[PDB]
Amino acid sequence: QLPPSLPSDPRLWSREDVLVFLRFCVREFDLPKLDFDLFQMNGKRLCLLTRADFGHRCPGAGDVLHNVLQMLIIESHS
Repeated sequence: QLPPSLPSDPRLWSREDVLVFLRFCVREFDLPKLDFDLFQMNGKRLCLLTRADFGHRCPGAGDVLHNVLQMLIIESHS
């Protein structure tokens, strides 16, 4: 149920778009409390984070975030 207000290409996301993406992940995958201050970046930078980087900013569910983001990137490449 990806919010319709998000551009299909994650690299075009603004910082507020990134926030909306993370909120979606949180409620869609029942993730616990996420520290949104650790994701103050636009889509371009978000897509450059490594699995490890997500891991430091979210020890509990970084892999999920990273995986879902990659699927969107792939899904947009086509």
